Amino acid sequence: MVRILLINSDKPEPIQFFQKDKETNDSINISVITRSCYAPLYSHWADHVYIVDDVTDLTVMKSLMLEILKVGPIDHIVSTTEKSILTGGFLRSYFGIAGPGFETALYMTNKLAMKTKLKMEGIPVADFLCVSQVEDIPAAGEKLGWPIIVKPALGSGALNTFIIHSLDHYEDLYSTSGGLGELKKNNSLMIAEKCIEMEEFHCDTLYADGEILFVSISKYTIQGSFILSQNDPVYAEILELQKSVAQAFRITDGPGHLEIYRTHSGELIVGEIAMRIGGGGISRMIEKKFNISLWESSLNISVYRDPNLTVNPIEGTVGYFSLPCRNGTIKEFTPIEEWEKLAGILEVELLYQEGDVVDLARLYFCLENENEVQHLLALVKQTYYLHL
Amino acid sequence: MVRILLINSDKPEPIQFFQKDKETNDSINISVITRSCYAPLYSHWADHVYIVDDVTDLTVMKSLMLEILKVGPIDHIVSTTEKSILTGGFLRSYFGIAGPGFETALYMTNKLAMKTKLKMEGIPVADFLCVSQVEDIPAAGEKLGWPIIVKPALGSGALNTFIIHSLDHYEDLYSTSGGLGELKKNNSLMIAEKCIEMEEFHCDTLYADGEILFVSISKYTIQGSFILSQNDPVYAEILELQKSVAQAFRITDGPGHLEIYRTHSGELIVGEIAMRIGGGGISRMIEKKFNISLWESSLNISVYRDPNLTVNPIEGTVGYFSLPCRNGTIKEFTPIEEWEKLAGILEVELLYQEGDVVDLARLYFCLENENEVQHLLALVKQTYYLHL
Repeated sequence: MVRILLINSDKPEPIQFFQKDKETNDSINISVITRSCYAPLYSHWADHVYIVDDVTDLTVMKSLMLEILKVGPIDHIVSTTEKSILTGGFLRSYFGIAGPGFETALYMTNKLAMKTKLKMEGIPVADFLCVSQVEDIPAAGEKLGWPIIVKPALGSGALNTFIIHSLDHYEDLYSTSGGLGELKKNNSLMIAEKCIEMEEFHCDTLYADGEILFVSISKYTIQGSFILSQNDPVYAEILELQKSVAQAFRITDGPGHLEIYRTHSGELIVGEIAMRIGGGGISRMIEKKFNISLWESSLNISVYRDPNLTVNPIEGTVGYFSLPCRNGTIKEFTPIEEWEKLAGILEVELLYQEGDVVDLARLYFCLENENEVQHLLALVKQTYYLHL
Repeated sequence: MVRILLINSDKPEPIQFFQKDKETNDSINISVITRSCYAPLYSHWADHVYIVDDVTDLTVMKSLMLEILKVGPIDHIVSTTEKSILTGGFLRSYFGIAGPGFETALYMTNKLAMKTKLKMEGIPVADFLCVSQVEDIPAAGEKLGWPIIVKPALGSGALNTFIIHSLDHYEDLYSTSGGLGELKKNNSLMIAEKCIEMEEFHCDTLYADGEILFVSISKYTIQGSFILSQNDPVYAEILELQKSVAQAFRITDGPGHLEIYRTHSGELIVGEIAMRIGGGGISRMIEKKFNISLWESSLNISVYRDPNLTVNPIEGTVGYFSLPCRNGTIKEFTPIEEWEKLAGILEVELLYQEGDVVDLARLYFCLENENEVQHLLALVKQTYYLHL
């Protein structure tokens, strides 16, 4: 019997994969670790469902894992959420299960451990400070200069990232409730650096047995990005940087998302890496360009199966644009017909409909050259509107 | 300001080291994590003493470490106890502190992860089963043959180690109270192996920057050990086995204690390894033979100082014997003079005297050959007696 431990939230992709897998294979046993609000998503098909409110708590996870092992051993641990990456790596190493280990997972979660390893190896990285207190921000803000970026060392700073321009900006974020979000609680590690933004790139990879099965290098542009060519001058430089990070972090199997920055000097520094599949349109941008399924392939790797990576690339420069979505009662936005009129657009993906209480949509395109992209951005930027 | 986090119990060596270091250096800041019963050992000289009930609990240690960092950053973490090895490695990796990492420390604590890593590399290891329940013992006991050894996978399982000869031996350990120790709770991962009487050796090493500064290979036997010669036939293979284990576990800095078993076939298999200095007489046995201090040197390594381990070897085969100690009212034992009469003996170290409420003593010798040892061993049992 193949016992698989799945640590997922509400992401439908791994749910559909293992649900369809159980239907076609009697040997498949699915154990699920998820939140209480996600339990009905697994209750009717999964063999075992364990409810956990906080997956980050390694102590509770170890205790739970022991109880799970009593039912039977685990052959594979599948971590499809960001909060489960470090936990997944911890469980694999501690209980002798094949897959990405703790330290490898630690480098793709803890920015402090990530930046520390890269600086020791020779991989160029932006400076940083360890921040244990919001009261240490003025001290940190003066050491490298204002303004600053303050974000949690673990995970990504979704609603926990703040830009502080001055001391009196901080002291009023300190005074307002809650101007510093959950950071004021001082229960989590933080990292801080001066807001340095230039040209940004991102490299999305798929590893197996230490080798790259697939790699796509794109460039960020309302936001968006577009996939670069292998013949692009910067492609070779980013790819070798990907090689360096992979060797340093000992990457062997799984997905990867590495963000690269280019200084005005032209130096390439490493921003952040993750064991995730590219968020938003990135996953779907790749699927249109190469006609391969990142989810289907990576999940096959996670359970030690042969991934069906048959790369059939379409010609031209493929990318996507995302449209911001403000909270409230959606009254009217740009019609689908108005987008599809624009030449080069492949698909328009709405996330909301007319008359909803709340990206709003994603525009996937296919152009022949990169010059058009900055032109297309202007037209999209032009005809987009959201009234609520 | 050199901030050092010391995680120690009641071992006097690191206490004496950092207490004298603080007296001769005011820049030295000592933070201590220990149990409440060990607090007076640090309260009068250490800068900060933090009381902790369970050092193994990684979640509460992470939370505590954050509070410690608020006082100030940490330059070095010194873990001198067995329960602190994995915790220390976790804290170093998670908080970007130089020293032995999580996985490295995990391989010298978790026998399951140890045995798994060694098997993947090709390094010979005795067979084993994962035991999640004491009720799973009869299944494991029938699978490998009786008798078997059951001990916790984490730590060294002091007084949580049991020899089980039959199924009904298990059922009487199960029915009695205390007979199966703390294992009956089924709250910790356990390991199982056939109890096979074999020759065992132990290799004590000291690492720095991935290189061996010192290495000593000895042989186990009333207990004892004696240091082997570099020209000993088995010395080169055990040393080469040490290289393999170190490479697999990526050992860079700190002490090491590797136990090796030799089968009737003459095969050398890896028993156990630990990030520790050899227990009992081992440290002083080496100290008499090589005139080097494992404690003084390793502690210097832990705080990134140069140890000048200048080996001045005395001639002859040096070793020690330890004498068992029964609980009760000690009335009379073998006098020191009777020991000192025996030619070849270097020092007699008693731990108890006549009229105490409770190893009993350690006899360090210096002989020319291994044959002498078994002559001396015969002599010790002969002239040994303990009445209470």
